[PDB]
Amino acid sequence: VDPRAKWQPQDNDIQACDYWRHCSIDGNICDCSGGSLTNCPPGTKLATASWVASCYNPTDGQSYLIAYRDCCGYNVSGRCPCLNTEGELPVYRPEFANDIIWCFGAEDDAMTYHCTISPIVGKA
Repeated sequence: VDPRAKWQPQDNDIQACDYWRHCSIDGNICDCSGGSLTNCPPGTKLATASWVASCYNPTDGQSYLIAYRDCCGYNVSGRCPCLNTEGELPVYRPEFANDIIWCFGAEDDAMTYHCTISPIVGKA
């Protein structure tokens, strides 16, 4: 609803695109395909790389630094797709660029995009 409106995080449903940690998610939530909010689904490869974002936790009024690591080596799940860009910068500032495939580091050289986790990597 109003794709152009200010972002408004919630903290009650991790499979929804307005869940507070997915502020900078691009792709699909791992929770919808066998993974978890922070673990990869069976069979996929955990990347070492990621893009970061600092997202507001409406519940505690704090901000944490989210490391969007991709689970790879699989075709896109197709379930629960999102594209949030809270503070996303251009490609020439990768640490904060979300169109890049952050699969670097996955075992076996997996570079195909399956889903993305939203683990907290630290405040603020």
